[PDB]
Amino acid sequence: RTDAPVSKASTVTGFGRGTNDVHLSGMSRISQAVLPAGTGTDGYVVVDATIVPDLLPRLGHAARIFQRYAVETLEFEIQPMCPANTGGGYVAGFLPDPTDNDHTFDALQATRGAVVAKWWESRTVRPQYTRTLLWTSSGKEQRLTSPGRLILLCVGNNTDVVNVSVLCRWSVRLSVPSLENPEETTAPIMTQGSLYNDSLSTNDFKSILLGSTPLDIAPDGAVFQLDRPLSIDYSLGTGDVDRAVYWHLKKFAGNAGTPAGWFRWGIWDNFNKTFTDGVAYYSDEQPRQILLPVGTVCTRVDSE
Amino acid sequence: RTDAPVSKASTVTGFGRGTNDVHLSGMSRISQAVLPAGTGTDGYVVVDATIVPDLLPRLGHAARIFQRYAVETLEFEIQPMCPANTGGGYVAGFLPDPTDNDHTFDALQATRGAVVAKWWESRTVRPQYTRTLLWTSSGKEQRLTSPGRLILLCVGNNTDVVNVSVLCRWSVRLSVPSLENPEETTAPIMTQGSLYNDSLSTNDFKSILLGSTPLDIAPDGAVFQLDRPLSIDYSLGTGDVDRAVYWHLKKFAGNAGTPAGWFRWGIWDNFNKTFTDGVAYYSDEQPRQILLPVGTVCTRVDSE
Amino acid sequence: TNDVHLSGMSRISQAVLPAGTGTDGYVVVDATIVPDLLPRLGHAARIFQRYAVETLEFEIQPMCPANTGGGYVAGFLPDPTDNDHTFDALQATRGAVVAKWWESRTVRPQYTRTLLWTSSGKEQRLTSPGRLILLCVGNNTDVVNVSVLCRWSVRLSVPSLENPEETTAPIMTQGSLYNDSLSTNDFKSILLGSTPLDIAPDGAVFQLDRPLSIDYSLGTGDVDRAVYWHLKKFAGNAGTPAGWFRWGIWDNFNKTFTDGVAYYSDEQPRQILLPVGTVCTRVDSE
Amino acid sequence: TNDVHLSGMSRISQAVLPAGTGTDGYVVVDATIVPDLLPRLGHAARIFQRYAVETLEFEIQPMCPANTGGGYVAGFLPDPTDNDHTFDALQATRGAVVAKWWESRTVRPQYTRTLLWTSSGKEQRLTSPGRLILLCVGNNTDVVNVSVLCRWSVRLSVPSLENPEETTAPIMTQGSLYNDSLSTNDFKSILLGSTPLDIAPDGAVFQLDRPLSIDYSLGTGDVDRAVYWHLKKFAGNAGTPAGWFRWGIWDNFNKTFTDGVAYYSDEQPRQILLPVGTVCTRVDSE
Ligand SMILES: [Ca+2]
Ligand SMILES: [Ca+2]
Ligand SMILES: [Ca+2]
Ligand SMILES: [Ca+2]
Repeated sequence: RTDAPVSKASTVTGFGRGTNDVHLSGMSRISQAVLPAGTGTDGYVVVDATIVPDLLPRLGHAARIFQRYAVETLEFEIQPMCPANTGGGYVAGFLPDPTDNDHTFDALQATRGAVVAKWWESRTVRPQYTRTLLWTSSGKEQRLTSPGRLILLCVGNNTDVVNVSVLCRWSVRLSVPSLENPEETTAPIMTQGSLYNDSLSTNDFKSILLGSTPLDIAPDGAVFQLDRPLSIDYSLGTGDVDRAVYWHLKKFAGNAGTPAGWFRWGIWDNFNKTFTDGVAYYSDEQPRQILLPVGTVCTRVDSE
Repeated sequence: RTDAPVSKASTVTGFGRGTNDVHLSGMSRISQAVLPAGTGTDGYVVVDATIVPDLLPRLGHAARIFQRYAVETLEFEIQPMCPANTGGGYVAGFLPDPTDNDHTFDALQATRGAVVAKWWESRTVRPQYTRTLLWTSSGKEQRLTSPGRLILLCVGNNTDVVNVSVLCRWSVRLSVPSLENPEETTAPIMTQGSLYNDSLSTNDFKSILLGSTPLDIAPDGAVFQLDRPLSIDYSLGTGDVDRAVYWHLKKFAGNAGTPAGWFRWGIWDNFNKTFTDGVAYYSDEQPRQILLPVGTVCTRVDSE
Repeated sequence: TNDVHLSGMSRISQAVLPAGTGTDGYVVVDATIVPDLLPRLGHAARIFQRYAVETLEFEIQPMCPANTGGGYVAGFLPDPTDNDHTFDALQATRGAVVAKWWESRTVRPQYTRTLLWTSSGKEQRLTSPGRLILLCVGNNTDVVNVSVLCRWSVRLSVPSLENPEETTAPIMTQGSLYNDSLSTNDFKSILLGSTPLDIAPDGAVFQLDRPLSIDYSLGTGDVDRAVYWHLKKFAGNAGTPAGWFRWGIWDNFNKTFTDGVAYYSDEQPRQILLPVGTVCTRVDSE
Repeated sequence: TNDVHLSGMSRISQAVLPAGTGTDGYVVVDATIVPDLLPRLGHAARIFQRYAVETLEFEIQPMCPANTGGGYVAGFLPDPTDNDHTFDALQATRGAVVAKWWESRTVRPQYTRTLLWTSSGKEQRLTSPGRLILLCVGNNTDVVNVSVLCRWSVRLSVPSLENPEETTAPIMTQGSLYNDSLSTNDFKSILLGSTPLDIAPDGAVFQLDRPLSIDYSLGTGDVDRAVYWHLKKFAGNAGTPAGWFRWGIWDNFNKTFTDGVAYYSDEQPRQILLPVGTVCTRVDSE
């Protein structure tokens, strides 16, 4: 027998008490290449993979529920498929800084774990990694969301086709409970090539021009966004030179003739999840202009 | 000292040995309503939520890595916010069949756990559930992907605005290791209202017409797909009656005047992730036609 | 007891992937596991309605020269419903293996181990424990003639006589058929995106669970609409390895196909005819 | 030792959400936790560069009549970077609470507990342990004047003198500014989707990390382009509760704003001016 109050009180009991930790692990292919005989000149950077949960598929999904993750174990396997008579050499190693962009044989052998071997032999690279707790959501500083990157370079000239596959065996612990939308979980990518407005087409441009191993082998229909604005020289149609400012790109698949592919600029309307295309570039007697400089950061924004 | 073979052998060691089980749990709001005074007539089905990992947000993400899940514990809390002088009553209960569509007070009280209470009191519904292992990927039979659904009905007429919130406290074990794309993890939805071709507009139609509590409170820009084809009567433009066949819809948000909203038919191009709109419906002296019958299953296909 | 245990080793399937064809990802066998596919068990199943899997292993068995230098990934996906052939999906499964084309390997899956039906039905999670997919991981240098063997043991439960056209696995489309992809009388099998359909022999007949609408004309500038439920496979060759499908009428009594009406395209609006996830049972006898 | 421990209880913020305004989801306080926001700690932080959090709890404290019958959800999100105010996001955090508007509650978060900086910097995961968001869960019947209190203890490490305009939390845009949303001289604050900006007082000045391009004309039918880096908040009222922003020039020496050029729209192609994730620091003194 209790009295009738003005208002009863809340009985929302179990709240805010979600599962906290998960250890989780597996083995994931982190890249695959195929090199035709002539290609594979000394030093050709066959692979460069920045490690982030997202790259390890199974992990990538779990990481959308917690805010931190910390690496407990990593190894990579190299496992090219090729017969004994191939006379080329590779060198792999895990660079513990995810920002480091200089890929030389010399800079890998320097890394702990680094391996060197003729194409017909497999190899295991037991690297050195942070084992501290990084973040699952991408951020401004990369040093905090990734433990480093795995690169593999050619060492001689392959006599024949090389079918390399590079597997990463991982185990990791997810620390903090939270809900992270799949847009923010993507890894940022730095260009290593200047985009001139003399090197253009009316509505697109080459992906090899940007000089980035990820953006080169990036998939189709894939909407990106940039930190730096893109300057498009358009016209009213009186011979008039006007100026347009777009922030977003769209990847189109490449060719056997054009290894890397295209990139159509435009507008990524996020409220409605759609992608408009960008205005007709006005070819003109306009002074030469770098529209996007070396080091432009491109972060994937569309639904994954 | 080993000899040089024709081909060395594979050294892909740790493969196919991923993490297998995860227990995981939390508490999630499963719906929220607000009922203005007049609304809330006896029996008004205020809530009807089919339970699936996806509905429990944190869980929904983990479920994309395993193939089965099995429920270890469930309770729901009811927790309306309203002051003591509101004189209306509700009745909640968890229907252990996810297909059961008859929502009567009588059919809830029948369920184990079911509760009855005036709006100003909170309640906990400790239900009966399968505790067997269901599947995370949606399938043809629903009985196998969901343990049932939680419905809440009005019991009198609310004198005042009712702000109910319904929280589900869950704990579940994910059984089987695998990678499931977010398109297949969505829950299917059955319409409970016939769509006549007399009740139409040139390019859209009402969402209340379908008579489905989910499709009514479904979000904006949300592309669906159907099991049954949709028959659109179009024209060549000579007074000609031609026939068109579309499989896909698009949700547009609703009004204070139109509670539920619109639905624009069309084409969901999945290769490229885009949505074209459907042709101008030809209004004509055409015999009355049910385009989509009661019980049409609508499964969400766009990126989540 | 009334239950019958049966065990054996049997070839699930055999592909030849010729020289140079095939590239990372190329699905070289995609086999939905049901007793019909397992030869000796095939006949045992025709007798009872229900089977349950006791043991399952696949032994991969590829045949090529030692210098072949390609590669494959194999594994067993437990969801006969899951329709995702990517490497990533496979590498996620238990059992999964990777090797060079000259190396046999044994995949050791995990499977339902519960009581399933012999004859096909709506929900195919009760007809099958899963499916095995084997993919290319590189480009194969040589002709490889891969023969995937399955060692199996099972328990068969209630005696029955089973119609053999019913025992077969339903095949699902992976790609949409658009109206603007139809030729006058046929279309390319590859459009449907399905390896089992692409490799189904010449003259296979399939029933669809969704209507195939064919716009046609009398030749008066007048567009009319027809409906069809059956396809006939016309074999693929070097020029068109996927082959072709003609729509038409399957007569179930006489077991004969009659080709349907010609497609007439006349300024029609864009249309989806056969959405992805269209189900295609083999109805013709084998 | 050189390190200084300091503890107190302080009001993080105070909102009034008036009668009938506010609906499930409506963010009523979104406060990025940095020492400036915590009053007494505010001054302590101006002296050292580095602080570390020892204890943190927020006590919610809403004030209304007992018959108010709305509701709120509160919680503390550990990622100053994470920009997601939904209930689902909050309910996922540790500490999270729910109550009727007349009930105080105490959120008990989990936080970084590591060594952070006092002055703002590029990566704001080193300036803050996270942010607290409190949302509506129903429609509030009455005026509620919620005052959220924080009991805190901290360790301050290296002595320093700190510029107070630098100590402030950067605010991030949640919505894009489109060119076709500009008025001649201003635009509506609500377009940027940010509660802290929407409630920033009249006359607040903000610097952007991205250029605001303004197309203008001389009045000859000739379109020209200007660039601006500063905004001034013009206070919101009942008709436009979010208020408005004028672009222009902030003079950092004289601490004065000069309004910029008028926007001229003349058959321009669709453009994104300020994409979502544009960063907006408070530069004007307080
Ligand atoms: Ca985060
Ligand atoms: Ca599945
Ligand atoms: Ca049977
Ligand atoms: Ca400082």
